[PDB]
Amino acid sequence: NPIRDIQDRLKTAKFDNKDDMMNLASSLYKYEKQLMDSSEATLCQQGLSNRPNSFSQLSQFRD
Amino acid sequence: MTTTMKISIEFLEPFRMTKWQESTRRNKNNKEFVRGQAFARWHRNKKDNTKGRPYITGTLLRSAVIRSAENLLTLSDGKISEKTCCPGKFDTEDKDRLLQLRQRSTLRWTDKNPCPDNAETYCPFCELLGRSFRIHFGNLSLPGKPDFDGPKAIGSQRVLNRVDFKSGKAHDFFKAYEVDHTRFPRFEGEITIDNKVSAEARKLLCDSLKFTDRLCGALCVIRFDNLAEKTAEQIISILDDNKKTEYTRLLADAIRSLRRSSKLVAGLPKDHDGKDDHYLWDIGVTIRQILTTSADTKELKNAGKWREFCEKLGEALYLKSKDSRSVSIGSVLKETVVCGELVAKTPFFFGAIDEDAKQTDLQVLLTPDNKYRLPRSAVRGILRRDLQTYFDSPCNAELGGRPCMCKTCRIMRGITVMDARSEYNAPPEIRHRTRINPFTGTVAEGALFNMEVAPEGIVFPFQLRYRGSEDGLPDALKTVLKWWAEGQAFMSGAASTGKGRFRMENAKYETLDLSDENQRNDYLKNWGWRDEKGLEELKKRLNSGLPEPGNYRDPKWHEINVSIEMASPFINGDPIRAAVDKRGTDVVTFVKYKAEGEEAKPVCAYKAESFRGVIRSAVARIHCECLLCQIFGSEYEAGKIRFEDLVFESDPEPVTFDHVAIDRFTGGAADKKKFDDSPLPGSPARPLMLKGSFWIRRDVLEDEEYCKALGKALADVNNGLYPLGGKSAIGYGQVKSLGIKGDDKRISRLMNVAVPEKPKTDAEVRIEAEKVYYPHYFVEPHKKVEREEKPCGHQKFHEGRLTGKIRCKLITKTPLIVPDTSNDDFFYHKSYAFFRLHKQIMIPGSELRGMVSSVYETVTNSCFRIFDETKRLSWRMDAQDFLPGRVGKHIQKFSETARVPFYDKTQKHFDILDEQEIAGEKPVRMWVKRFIKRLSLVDPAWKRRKEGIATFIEQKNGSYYFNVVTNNGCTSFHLWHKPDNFDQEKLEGIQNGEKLDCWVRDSRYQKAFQEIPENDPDGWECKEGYLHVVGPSKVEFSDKKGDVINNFQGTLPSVPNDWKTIRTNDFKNRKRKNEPVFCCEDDKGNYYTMAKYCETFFFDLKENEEYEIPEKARIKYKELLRVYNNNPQAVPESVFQSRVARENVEKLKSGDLVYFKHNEKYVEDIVPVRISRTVDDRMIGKRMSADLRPCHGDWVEDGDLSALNAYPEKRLLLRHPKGLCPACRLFGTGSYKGRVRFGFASLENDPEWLIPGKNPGDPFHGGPVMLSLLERPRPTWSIPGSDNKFKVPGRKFYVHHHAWKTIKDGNHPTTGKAIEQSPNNRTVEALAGGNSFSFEIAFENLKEWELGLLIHSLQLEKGLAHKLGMAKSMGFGSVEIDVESVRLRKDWKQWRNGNSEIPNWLGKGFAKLKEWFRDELDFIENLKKLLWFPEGDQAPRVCYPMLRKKDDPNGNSGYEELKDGEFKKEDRQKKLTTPWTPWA
RNA sequence: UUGAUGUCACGGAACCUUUGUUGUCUUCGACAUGGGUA
Ligand SMILES: [Zn+2]
Ligand SMILES: [Zn+2]
Ligand SMILES: [Zn+2]
Ligand SMILES: [Zn+2]
Repeated sequence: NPIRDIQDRLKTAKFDNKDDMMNLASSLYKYEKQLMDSSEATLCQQGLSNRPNSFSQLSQFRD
Repeated sequence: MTTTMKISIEFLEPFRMTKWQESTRRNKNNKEFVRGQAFARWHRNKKDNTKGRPYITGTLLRSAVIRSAENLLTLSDGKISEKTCCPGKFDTEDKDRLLQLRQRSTLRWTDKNPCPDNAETYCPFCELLGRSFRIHFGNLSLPGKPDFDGPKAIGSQRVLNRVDFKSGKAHDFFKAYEVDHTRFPRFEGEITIDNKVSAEARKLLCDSLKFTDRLCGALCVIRFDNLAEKTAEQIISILDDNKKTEYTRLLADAIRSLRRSSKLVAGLPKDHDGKDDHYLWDIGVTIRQILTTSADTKELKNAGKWREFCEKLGEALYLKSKDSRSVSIGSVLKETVVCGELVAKTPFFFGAIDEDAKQTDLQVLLTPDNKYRLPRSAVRGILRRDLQTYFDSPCNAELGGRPCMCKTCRIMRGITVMDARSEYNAPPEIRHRTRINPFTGTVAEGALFNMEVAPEGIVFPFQLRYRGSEDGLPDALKTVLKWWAEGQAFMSGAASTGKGRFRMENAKYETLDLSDENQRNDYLKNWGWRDEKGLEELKKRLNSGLPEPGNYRDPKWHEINVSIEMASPFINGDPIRAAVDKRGTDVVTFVKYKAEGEEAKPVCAYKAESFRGVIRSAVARIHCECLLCQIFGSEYEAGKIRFEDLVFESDPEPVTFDHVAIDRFTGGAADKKKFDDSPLPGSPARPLMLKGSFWIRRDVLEDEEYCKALGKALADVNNGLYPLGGKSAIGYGQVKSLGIKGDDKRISRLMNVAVPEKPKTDAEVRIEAEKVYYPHYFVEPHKKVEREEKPCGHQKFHEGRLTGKIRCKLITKTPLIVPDTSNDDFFYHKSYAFFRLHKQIMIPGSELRGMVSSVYETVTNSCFRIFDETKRLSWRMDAQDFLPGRVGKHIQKFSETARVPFYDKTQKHFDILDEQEIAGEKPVRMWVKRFIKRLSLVDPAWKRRKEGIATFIEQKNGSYYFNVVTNNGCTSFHLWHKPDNFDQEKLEGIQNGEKLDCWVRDSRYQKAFQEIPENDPDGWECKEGYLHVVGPSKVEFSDKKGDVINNFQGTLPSVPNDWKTIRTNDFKNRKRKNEPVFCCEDDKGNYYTMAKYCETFFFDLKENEEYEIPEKARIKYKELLRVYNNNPQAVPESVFQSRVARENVEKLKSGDLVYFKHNEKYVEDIVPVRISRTVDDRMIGKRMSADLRPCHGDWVEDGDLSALNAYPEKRLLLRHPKGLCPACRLFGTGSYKGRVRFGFASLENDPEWLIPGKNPGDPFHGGPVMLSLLERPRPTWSIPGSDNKFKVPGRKFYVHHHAWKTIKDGNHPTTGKAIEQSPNNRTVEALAGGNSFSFEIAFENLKEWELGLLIHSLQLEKGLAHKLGMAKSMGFGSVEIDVESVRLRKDWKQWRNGNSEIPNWLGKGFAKLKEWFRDELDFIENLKKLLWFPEGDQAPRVCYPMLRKKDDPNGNSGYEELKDGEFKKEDRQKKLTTPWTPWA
């Protein structure tokens, strides 16, 4: 399940650290690859918590 | 001298060409250049530039001439006329300078020594070779030597691969340029011959030139003597002017689909209600208008031009969207010819990919004239493959080296076949394919691709020539041709999906003997009958039939027939055809085209890809070198089974069915959730048929393990577990049987207690015969919702989970209505009839699915599956903090207001004021008054009671005009005073100079004018401000005479069409002369009453106070204007309407006049008029617990959410953190397939109608019945305020009663008056109680508690019932469900009966409920109370209240006086959540 | 645009792998509308 790890990365993330940036990029890439190749990880049907903060952080990252 | 000889070449086929190379690379070391030397060259004028033309080198022609000369020499005797013609020299010691060397076997006729290297005379052959320039071959260029831009102008490149016989997959390939012969057939050159050459050598040269038959890889005969880009930019700019950007790919696909005919643009689909507002074709100028203009343009009228235009439009839009041995043989030789036709029995696919066409992944091969092609390379490869299969020996050869000597190669070095093309030239069709994720049961991420396919029925010409030393054709070739004639010819690619089956028809053959002299000299004269006239002459000398081989080996593939029985609707999706078909539906079935002559023929069928996927999935779930790989192939090996499209026997025509989603809270249709689909009809009475076949190798058939796997899978498919098609959740694609013929019973061999009663109900409800109850209440949910993170996958039959069938029976307790909405004029006044299919009364499975889901979600405390989260609520104000102001970044403020008459016959402000200042653009100077003085000449002997002295002047028409110096000289003023009896009679004779006392009172009087009236010329300031004209808007129209209009004298006046020229007719209070009222007359309205005569005037404008505007206030104002604009109950005449609704204002603008309320810093709300609406700041989804909202819902928080579009992680912001609730786990969601399937219901006995029909001889049709009005549900009644204490109550449920008796009688249920026919009400055909229906439910991988709770929700208890159909508030549609049988599955072979486990399942369900909620179960009791069915000797009275009590003859209350009573805003929720609460 | 005593390139199938599928009861009652009086 990469969703929990992404949640952990996000809640701990701060954008001044290239370490944090590369860790979050790796987690998102790991989730993307698991989405492309079919596997048992696709049965995880949940989402993230703290929607406003998560939206702000994701928008800041992908932009 | 050196007399020459002109030559020419006429190409009968496309020829090949080599690309240009740099000078230094043209050497023996380069591999590609050495691989050339047999194809045509390309010229370059300048080395950097690509300009030039093709040409052919003379050395190649010299080699061909030499080869033919040797062939003739070994053939006849080696004697040209009478000379020996020595074998010649082909060896030298200096092999370093040559570029190529001979690798074939040189031929032999004599055993003598070759002639000396230097001698007196040479033989004719040695003269032909030369070795002393006796003969000089010239290069051949073209007629006239034109020039071309580059090689791509005359030809196109193509890829040619080499396969492995063991597996059937390619591993290497090479490229080449191909040039069509219809465009460049002729070449010319010359040959130089010296005078010393012998006449025998000349005759040999002539014979050899006539004998040469192939050059540059083609047959030859030798003889000697703008709007697209513009329209694309227009359409793209239009889509960008809108925000319809997601539809670009779909639009490009539809445009490319339109290429077939321009007439399809005229017959394009439109939107519902007959209006041109399609969500694709009317995005705008509009796309439809543009396509019509491009269609009717003259230059694009041409068919081919239209086709090219459409293809270029599609390409542009898709781009934007993405953005030496010397061995003898002998003199024996024969030449055998075979002719025939190769007809296509299925579609075919010859792959050929173009670099400048990216939209389609897989493309077919075509000529520059758009004709289909059958390449020589493919025919040769298939012949080689069949020969290798016949000999059962692969050829282990390699490129280069000496020639091979195996039987296949020896047979293949005698073969010649001709390239072919067809007359049919219509465009190819397109097919779409997907990949399914086996875990979730939905498509994978990004697994979509296209495929181009050619139609079936095309006929090609066929010609094959064999040259060998045998008496006739080899036995292997005879057997291969017999296989091809039978229909075992698989030529094209994609054979697994059923492409490329051809048959050979009308075969003829003849043998020629080129050993006989006369026959040889006749062959040479006629050039071998290669040209068209020679071919016709040869065809006049051909015998029919074909030979018969001795050693006949049977074919390798065996046919297996298939027949399927289907008793339900079927559909196979095709969105593009739905996007261009004229029917106007959301989903359409699949249809293919058969090529007959030059015209197509539509036919519906089932896709071979879909069938293959279904069978593969069935095989893989009950069981690299694994079985699946071995049988179905993989990416490293070819398959061993080939499917085909299945067709229907007696061609059906599609129907249409409509659907709608119901909101759980309001109980009405959810917005933007109305859709329909077009399946083929099917039913048990006249089921559908399917026919087809599939092919399988014999080796697989002779394998017991593979036959066992196939038999198991087909048995599972036969036992209703795997439906065919889509939308299986609502009873589509239910297979009933499946046959398999033509296998010798190798695969077909494997394919071959009563229920307990319900428990009684303990629920009790007290009903009194005098009170009146409400027709619906609510059920309050629980606080906790259980969610599981890992649902059960679909990849296997898990152990510990159950699978099988459930059979039920449905009974009607009250009359039922289920209409057929295809026809709305069965009997303006709409009419409907009962649902039917092939003249059989039925109920669709979607209705039953929704009905059962509504109760299951209540039993298992789950989320609100269907709910409009983004709706915003509004409420009317009632007659303080709203202050005037003007708009921008901040808003201005005013301190006070004042009224200005505009609709009375006293002021006449229209004659004076300008239009701009009426609109409020310019300032105006007006005259405000704040207080008025009211005398009473005698002492009160009032509330304030001031004092003074009056000074009489005169007495006018009655009245009393006089100046009054109050407080003994302090203040003075004039006025008019009426006679007050008991005080006025003291002064009836006036003196004109007499003074009397007076007491004055003050009253608030805030008005403004521009010229002071005649009555009050004193005490009037002059201040500046703006005006707020809104027009006549206060109006009170109704059905008939009220009370004020009843007192009107005479006929009321006419209507003015303008909003300015209205004036008052009559005052309401005639005595006091106040409350002006206006009335007017129109044709059918006849009743308008306007009670407004003053406007508003602001003043005291300030400059300091400034308040920022928020976006929340902005969106609230937008919703306010939308609510004003969309009002069904609006007054008809626009003159009686406010400005915002008359002029149709949409957005806020600067400089407008509006009221507002503010906090310390920002503004909170804005309204256009004094008494207006209030709009909630929060959406309806935020007024409920987060655990009750849908698991996969919509965005409610502040944010566009569009920045994260086109990224993967955006989907995680719309899902709950804790997973899925039980309802979404069972019934499925948008990214998870369900585990239950419902089926269509059918009536068992003969129908029983509510009203007898007009014809006694037609018992299958019933009479009509008229219903009352049916209006929308209103959330505002349940949520009567904006305060945070109000929340969503719960799920709505309707109660059971017998109000339908009054409607059947014909009277209104509430008032008892007769029902009025009108365009608004409806007429329906209804069935009576006592009828019975039967249906079936199928589940898969369910737990004990899930199955038990499902059975409970089906058959709850005795004394309870469900609600089905329409008119539920009137008592229609109470039904009861009882279970009949419960089958189960153990293995593929055994299916037991599970009727003796229902008590255990029910107990486990109750235990799970107890262990989820610790024995509270209040919602359970509430639900059981609401589902209670009244028993005998109990007739509750249930109906809605009227708007007012005067409209109710029964004397019961109405809504207006009920709001100020029991149902006030503080206890409304409590009184609505309690079931069976009386209100009268 | 060729060399000359040597050309099996008709000496080589663009081939092989992927279900247009998933989720939705043709359903239904409380208003609308801005002022007026002193
Ligand atoms: Zn010689
Ligand atoms: Zn070989
Ligand atoms: Zn495998
Ligand atoms: Zn849910």
